[PDB]
Amino acid sequence: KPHRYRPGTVALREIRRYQKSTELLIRKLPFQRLVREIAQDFKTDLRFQSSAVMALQEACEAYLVGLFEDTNLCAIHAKRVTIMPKDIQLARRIRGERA
Amino acid sequence: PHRYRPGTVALREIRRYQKSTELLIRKLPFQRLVREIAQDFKTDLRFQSSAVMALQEACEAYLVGLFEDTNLCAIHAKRVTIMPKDIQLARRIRGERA
Amino acid sequence: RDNIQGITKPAIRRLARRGGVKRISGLIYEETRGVLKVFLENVIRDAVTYTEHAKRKTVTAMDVVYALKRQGRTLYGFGG
Amino acid sequence: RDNIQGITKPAIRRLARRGGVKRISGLIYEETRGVLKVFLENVIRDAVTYTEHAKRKTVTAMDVVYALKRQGRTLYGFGG
Amino acid sequence: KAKTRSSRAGLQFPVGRVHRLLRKGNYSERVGAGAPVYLAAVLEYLTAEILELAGNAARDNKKTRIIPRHLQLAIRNDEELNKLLGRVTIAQGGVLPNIQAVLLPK
Amino acid sequence: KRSRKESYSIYVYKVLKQVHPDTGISSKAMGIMNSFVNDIFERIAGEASRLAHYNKRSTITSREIQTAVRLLLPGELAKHAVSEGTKAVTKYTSAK
Amino acid sequence: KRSRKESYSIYVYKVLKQVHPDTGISSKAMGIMNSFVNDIFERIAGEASRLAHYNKRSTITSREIQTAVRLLLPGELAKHAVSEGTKAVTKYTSAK
DNA sequence: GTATGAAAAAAAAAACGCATCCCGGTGCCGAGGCCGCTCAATTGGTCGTAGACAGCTCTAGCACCGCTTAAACGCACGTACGCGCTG
Ligand SMILES: [Ca+2]
Ligand SMILES: [Ca+2]
Ligand SMILES: [Ca+2]
Ligand SMILES: [K+]
Repeated sequence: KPHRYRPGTVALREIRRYQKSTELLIRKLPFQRLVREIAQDFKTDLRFQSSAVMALQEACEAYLVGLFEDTNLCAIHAKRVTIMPKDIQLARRIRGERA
Repeated sequence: PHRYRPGTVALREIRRYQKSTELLIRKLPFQRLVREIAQDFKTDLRFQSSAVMALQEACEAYLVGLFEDTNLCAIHAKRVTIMPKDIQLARRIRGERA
Repeated sequence: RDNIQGITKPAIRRLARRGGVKRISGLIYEETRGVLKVFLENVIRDAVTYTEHAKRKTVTAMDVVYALKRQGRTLYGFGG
Repeated sequence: RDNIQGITKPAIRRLARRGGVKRISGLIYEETRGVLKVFLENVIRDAVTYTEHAKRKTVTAMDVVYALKRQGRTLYGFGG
Repeated sequence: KAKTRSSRAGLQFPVGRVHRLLRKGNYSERVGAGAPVYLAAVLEYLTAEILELAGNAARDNKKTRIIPRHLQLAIRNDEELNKLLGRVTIAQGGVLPNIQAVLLPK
Repeated sequence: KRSRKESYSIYVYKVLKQVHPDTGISSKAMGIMNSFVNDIFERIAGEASRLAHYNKRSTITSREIQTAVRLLLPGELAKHAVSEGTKAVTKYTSAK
Repeated sequence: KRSRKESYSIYVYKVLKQVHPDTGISSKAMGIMNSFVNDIFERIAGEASRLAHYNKRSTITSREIQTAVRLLLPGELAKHAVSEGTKAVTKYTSAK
């Protein structure tokens, strides 16, 4: 027969799941290609220690995770539950990341 | 008798103080608050008047800043009136408080 | 009272005006005093710590300047 | 090109989940890519700048570590 | 016979002083003769950049003499100087005039 | 007979009279400018110091300064600074 | 012919076996601990360096370290650290 | 759907008044510039070593390849959240 969890019940489960864990959440290659792509702009025919790329990924994920925590609060502060661009922008504007 | 609508003056005040740079806290009450707080860390302490002035420049600047940020948080909630929870958010995001 | 009340409602209103605030909840005036205190506590503590290290009895501007730099709130026009 | 699309919707969802986000506006997935790019740009630029100063053609972990320290986003466990 | 290093480098800023400040500031064991010139220049350039803009802000206020507020206005209105002096408070600087749109009347 | 307090104020005047010969500067402003110089001096020196340290080199050369400047100043401001620096070193090595 | 890379890892083990003799530590964790030591070392040294500079003194003494530690560590952590530091210097000067 | 009048809501027009901008007008003090003293930068010579350079060694970073399966993608559905409106 049918079974269907109400909208949000899974999201919450996912939250608990990923907070419990420490594994990197972006796929390792697509990231590595994005790194080299961005590094080309500064100098071509560049090589990277695999550890160097991993460090960049640890930093990135950590940064974003953090930005989201802050964003979430901004969303909630507006009596919402759904994060939206303007929430991120506020968080960065206050963090002093942007003007 | 003549009476400006609530907010018309507030706006005028905004324009007035943004235009100017003079310190907005009364110089003595501040100086006493400095010495009062310094007692806690060590008694029979003296202060260069310049040292006190620096603390005041820093303080006002800091607060003015915190308010700008607070204001945005208030507005972000479809409000115009800043409230404690607005400040708290601003500091929580600034990483001033947990 | 002590001196923290010396930071008058109208003075806070003034600061928040320079911050471009239009309307201020009554609760804010005490909230601000508390924050202001926390600031001065953290800055002065360090300033005095510099004073003590110099074996001085007199807090210099520089003591405050050096202290604020540590707190990531650098100040221009009082030296260093 | 645009490996920035390689940063898949579901991967961003995952990150925001670890951030304790429950519901995510469609617009956010592009917004995030942009922010992420700006981050990597700023960090890598510096990393490479350290690489170039060492007259190397190979970006080391340390290059990234030193770079992040500059940006005030210190990283532990890559030889800090 | 003897001329200032500043003169040879075509600078106002004291190459000699800077070279000393570097040795006496526990920055490194030894200080290249090139270093202090270069540094002196950069400091000179930045000084000019700010003064040019402050000097403009002062002409824009019918004042002969630059005051703090001028230096602030100059810095906070130039995208790049703002970003450089992002964590700096300028004594008696005031803030840029700015009233959030939604706060204005209709 | 008071104790000589060093200051960049004479060099700020000289540079001011270049960029606006018909413009002056309040003591307070001049204060801010002195702070500004000392601040960015420490910033560049510091980053140069580390650059040397990181590369197991004992000596801070104009190379380290340049790299520091590229790291510390934003785009346009960096380009200009670097030029002025390179220009000045070039001019000094050629006047021996 | 390998690089001969120094590390605090042996001193972290020794201290670990004191505080929890029946527990060990993943290489990755040990990495983090090495980072941690180096970070706070640089922090304290740095603040000590400036302390000396600011007070026109050429020499970094245990006094400068203490002051640095009082400035850098929060309340309880500072108290403890200072004590352990004072204790350790006292113990060393008295063991000639 | 042509013509209806009755209020409701908005828009414009005409006046009462406070604030703000300009001025020209007067005095005060700090900005500005000069003078003498001094010590901090410059000079010219000696010495020690940092590091640039070439020659060599082998790390580990690149590319490639095929297999399995986990994750990405899409589409369909329907709820509950955002968001406007009201008192
Ligand atoms: Ca602008
Ligand atoms: Ca006149
Ligand atoms: Ca010579
Ligand atoms: K290699």
